[PDB]
Amino acid sequence: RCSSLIMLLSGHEGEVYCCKFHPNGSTLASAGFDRLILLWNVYGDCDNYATLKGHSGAVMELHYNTDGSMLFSASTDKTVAVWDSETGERVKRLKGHTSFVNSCYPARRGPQLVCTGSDDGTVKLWDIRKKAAIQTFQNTYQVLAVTFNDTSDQIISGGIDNDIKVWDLRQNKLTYTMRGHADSVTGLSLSSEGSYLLSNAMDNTVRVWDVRPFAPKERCVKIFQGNVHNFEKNLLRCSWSPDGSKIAAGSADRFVYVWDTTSRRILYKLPGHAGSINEVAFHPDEPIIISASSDKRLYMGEIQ
Amino acid sequence: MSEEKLQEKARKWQQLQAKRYAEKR
Repeated sequence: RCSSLIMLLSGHEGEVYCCKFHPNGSTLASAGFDRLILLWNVYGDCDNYATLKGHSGAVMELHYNTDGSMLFSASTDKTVAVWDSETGERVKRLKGHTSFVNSCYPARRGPQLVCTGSDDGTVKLWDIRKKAAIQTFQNTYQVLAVTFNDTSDQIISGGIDNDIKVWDLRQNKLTYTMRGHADSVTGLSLSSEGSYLLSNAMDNTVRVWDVRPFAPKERCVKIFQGNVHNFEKNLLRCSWSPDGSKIAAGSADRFVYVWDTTSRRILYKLPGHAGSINEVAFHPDEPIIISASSDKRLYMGEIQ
Repeated sequence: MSEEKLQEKARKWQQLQAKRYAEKR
């Protein structure tokens, strides 16, 4: 067993584009095509204790700060909503993007900054007390996944420009371009220790880069196969294990993929889903995996 | 990649998300 809780989560009315664990590990957030975030309990009978309405379009990216009280939600319409998790009312809207917002990310260490990316190309940063766009990094093409580093002083935007592009918050320029992908980069996730960063793209390959000031001049250290991207062209997301040992990239062939970081082999190829798997997440404390896919269902499960 | 195969690649994706996440779908 090695946990406290394969039990299924049904109740999503359409696709689930993003699933995230609360960092305390007792509650759960999942959202997608429903314009409707569902808050589950991780243990117990896995009920749906709270619901978040306030998106006029589908929810592209759910995200939790390490505080875990406020939930960040990049939606399809033009907006990124900021919610609270206990009583569940949207404390803020963030309305500066002119197209479909594909991504958001919490700044967890310092001030609460929400770096977002959208289909216009603008990568916009969002302090919640400003109610405005702080800095807009103008990428010429669409960005599908954005994330901070551990320092929250750089933004790491992956998009359809075949390159992962990092922007410095003080230099306000693109510093270097992680080239080596052959299609649109859909999912970026960064470790709890913050040195390494996962990359999913429609070249049906997964990369690990090392976003760190110590530069090895070719940051593509680890290349993973097995993944596939299909005609549906979703935003196939990613996650890291909290011990940093396992990566998980969502795939288009209904199989929950979990690799080993060191071994570079597929540890887990899990069945059960029926559609393209958008986001697959990791529990903070115990080795539990939820997986979100287009089959309107979630699969919790003890990996170890 | 190229430039025209990164502008047509954006045109095919703008005309993908503009209709897939259209507010009538």
